[PDB]
Amino acid sequence: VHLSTIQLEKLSHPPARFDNSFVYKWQTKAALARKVSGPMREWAAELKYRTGVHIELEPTYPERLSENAVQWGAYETADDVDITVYLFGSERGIFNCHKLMEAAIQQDPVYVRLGIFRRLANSSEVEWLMLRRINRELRPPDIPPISLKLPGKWTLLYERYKEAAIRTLWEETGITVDASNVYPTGHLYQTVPQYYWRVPVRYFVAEVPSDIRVEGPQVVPLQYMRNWDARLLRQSPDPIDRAWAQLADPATGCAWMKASMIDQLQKPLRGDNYMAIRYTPPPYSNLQEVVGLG
RNA sequence: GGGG
Repeated sequence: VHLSTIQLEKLSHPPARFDNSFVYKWQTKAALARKVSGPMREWAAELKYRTGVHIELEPTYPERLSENAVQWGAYETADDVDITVYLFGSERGIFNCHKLMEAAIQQDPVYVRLGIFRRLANSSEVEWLMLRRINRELRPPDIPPISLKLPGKWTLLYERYKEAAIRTLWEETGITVDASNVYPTGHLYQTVPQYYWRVPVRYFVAEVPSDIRVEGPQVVPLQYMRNWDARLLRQSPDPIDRAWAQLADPATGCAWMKASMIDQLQKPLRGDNYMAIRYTPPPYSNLQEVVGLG
C-alpha cells in the first residue's frame, strides 16, 4: 500500500529540561497539537521520517488538569487544553517540518475501523471478523492489556478515511476489499480533558464472500493473539477468552462472531448497542436489511 | 497516547 499559520518561536538556547541541534517552540491548544502528533504518535513519527525533526508535547498548565470545576480552573473540553510543542532538528528540518504540520492542522487524523461481515446459510444473521490485539505496556491507565476489536487502525498523513480503512484492513487480515463495497457507518469522539490526545474514530462496513481467505495480520503479526492453548484459555474467568477458544482460529488470530455476542462481550467495557451505534449501514447501500441492525 |  502507498505508505491557519503556526507561529514557531525559536529558542536561542535550549532549556535544561531536555538536555548542536536547533530547538523551536509552538504554543497552541490540544485541538491542533492533537493532529501534529497524530492518532498513535504515528503522525509525529512520520514527520520524523520526512524531516528528521523530533517532536515533544507537554501541557502548558498541567495544574488545571487536576481541578474539577471551572487562566485558572478546570478545562471544559479537551480542545481548550493548552499544549506546548517543542521541535528538535536542523533549520532545514524545522523549516520543512513546519509546513507539513501546517497541512496536518487542516487534516483530520482518526482511528478507522472496517466492519467486515459475511452471510451465513440457513440464516438471516451475519458474522463479523474479530481480532484480539495485545497492547503495549506503555499505555494509559484506562486501556486494558488485550483489545477485542474489528479490523482497522488509523489514517496516515494526507490519507483519506476509506483508503485507510481499506489499507489497515489488509494489514490485519490479509483481506482485500474494493472501495465500491465500503460504506461509512458513523464516527465517535468521546474524550475528557485529561485525555487531550484522543482522536476521533470513523467506522465503515463491507461484506466479503463466505469462503474468503483470512490470512490474518500481515504487519506486526506477533502483536496479536495467536497460537494460544485451547484448554488453558477455556477455563479463564473472563467471558471473552472462553468465547475466543470456542470461535477463534489459533493459526490466524481471527474469529467470526454474531452481533448479539459482540455487544454482550463489549457490554462491560463499552455498554449497550455496541454494534448498532457504530456499524449500522446507510440505506443507499441495500445493506441494512442483511446486516440486521436497522 | 491502543475507540476495547
